[PDB]
Amino acid sequence: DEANIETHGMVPMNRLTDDPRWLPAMSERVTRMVQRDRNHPSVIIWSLGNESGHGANHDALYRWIKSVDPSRPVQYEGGGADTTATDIICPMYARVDEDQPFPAVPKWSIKKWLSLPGETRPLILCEYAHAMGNSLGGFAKYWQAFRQYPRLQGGFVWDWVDQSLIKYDENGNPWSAYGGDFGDTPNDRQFCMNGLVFADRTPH
Amino acid sequence: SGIFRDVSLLHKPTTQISDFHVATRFNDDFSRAVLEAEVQMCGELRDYLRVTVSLWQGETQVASGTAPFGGEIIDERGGYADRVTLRLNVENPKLWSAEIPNLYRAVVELHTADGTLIEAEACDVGFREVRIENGLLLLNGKPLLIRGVNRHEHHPLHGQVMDEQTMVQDILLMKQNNFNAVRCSHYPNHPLWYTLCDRYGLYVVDEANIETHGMVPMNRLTDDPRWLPAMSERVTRMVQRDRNHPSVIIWSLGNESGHGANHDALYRWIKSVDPSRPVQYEGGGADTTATDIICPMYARVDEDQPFPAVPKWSIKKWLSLPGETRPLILCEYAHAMGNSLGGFAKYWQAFRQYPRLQGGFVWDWVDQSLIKYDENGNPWSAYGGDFGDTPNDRQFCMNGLVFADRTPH
Ligand code: NA
Ligand code: NA
Ligand code: NA
Ligand code: NA
Repeated sequence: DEANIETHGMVPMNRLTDDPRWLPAMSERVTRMVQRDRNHPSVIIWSLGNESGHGANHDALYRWIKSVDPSRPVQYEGGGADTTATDIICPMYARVDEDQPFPAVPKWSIKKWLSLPGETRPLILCEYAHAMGNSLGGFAKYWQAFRQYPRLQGGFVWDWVDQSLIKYDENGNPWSAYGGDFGDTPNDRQFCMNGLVFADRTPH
Repeated sequence: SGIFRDVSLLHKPTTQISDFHVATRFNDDFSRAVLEAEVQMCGELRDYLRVTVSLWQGETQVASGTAPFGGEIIDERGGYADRVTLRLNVENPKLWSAEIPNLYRAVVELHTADGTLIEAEACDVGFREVRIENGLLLLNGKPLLIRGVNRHEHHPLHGQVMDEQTMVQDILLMKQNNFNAVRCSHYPNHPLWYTLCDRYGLYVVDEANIETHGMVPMNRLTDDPRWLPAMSERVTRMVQRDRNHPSVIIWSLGNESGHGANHDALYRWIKSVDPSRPVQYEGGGADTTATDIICPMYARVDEDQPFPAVPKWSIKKWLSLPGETRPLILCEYAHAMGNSLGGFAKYWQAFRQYPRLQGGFVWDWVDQSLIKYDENGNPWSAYGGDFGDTPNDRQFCMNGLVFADRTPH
């Protein structure tokens, strides 16, 4: 269960989440979610949101949840996937064997990440195996590693269904549309279609 | 068998230096060190006796301390009237490593207040700190990458007798071939080897002479209290002899002797006595309570070998097993028997990629072949069974990176 907080277009990403003036607004996004959903057995883990860097607001909220509901781990991937605001190493698109050593927020190979000095948490990818189009190449490599390494406990494929929308041609027939097809600009074209199934649920 | 190492006579005074230990501790950035030397005497105590410990950098004395005998109070019955500890401050010390084997000379003088020397003892001192922190083996605060090899004391003509020439040849070839460490497989070596490793610069794993591989199960003796005494001497006497060598960075409890409670007791004895070096031991699964470093033999890079009780996990996976945090350095890997070393690059790639994979010791340096002569007087390389020995394990003794005569494979 994840809080409705994403500030991906900010520069740097944590501009708002490190800002106390934004603490109240963020706080309601997390607290009201917990108050509403805390009795559902299916929710096993709380998430602080997505792609909003790592800011002090996050640390505050992570502690708030730990305090009010000790029954579920709290995870958050911003700021490098392994910050003080996450009980689980939960990267997005980290590779099996290959490191992607970006400055500040590297994406280590998952096998290596578990054993960096001092690291002891479990690792479950919050997003992996980007299913956009003709994709999922190398999926088996992830599964082989999840099964061999105890602390590699899986992940969440990105993602279930294509975000295509139906439009009608001059003759009224339907067709699958994406970014920019409504006159929207700027837009990100087909990047909105990354699922394992088409928008009508037919499988890819 | 036989008298295979030197025999000497040593004449000491009745009032003498009977032991001395040199320790070097540092500040946070190694810019300052304290050299502490505990000195013990045998003989008649006299108020006029003194001990001076002097530290030299080449022909320059850099520090010194002098004191009468008489240790600090240690318990309800007092202190050691027959010991003294000297503490020397050393600024900006030149640090020892296998890359730059900087050494100083410590001279320990037993003398009188008024200047007469009774006797002196001495050692080369390498200022270096060995510690494990956060899961990494650090030397002077930096994590090591062990390019090691296991080396037995073997000569095709002389058997197990070692000589300076051969030892020097081996160190030169090792260094020339980018090795930076050696494991004394599997017993303390001839004394001179330590002095050469200190001076030429190689990291050394000093191993006690205990191997009980042939017992069933392997720890039958090492788990038995009745053998604790014999075992203990093998470890304690090694430490007593080699503790002041800077090249020695890690102590090992022996080899292929399973994991017995005797190991645990001895591990703790070393940790108490010499907190300056980690203790390792591979027996019983390579990651027991008797080892500070996970130190498997022949574990593979990516492939698991899930043997009951004593599995050999892929080294990458071993590191991250639930609750594991230790560094991993293979005590033996890359079995160099005949046409071998296939897959060697796979190891290196892993070691470079994973901080906690800090290298290993190849098995092994030199082929244990022996020279024989045919009807004509022409020599040839012999192996097990070639001396009428049986049962025997044939060519199992030739696993080196070099032939017995030091020619490379
Ligand atoms: Na797993
Ligand atoms: Na997308
Ligand atoms: Na490494
Ligand atoms: Na052998």
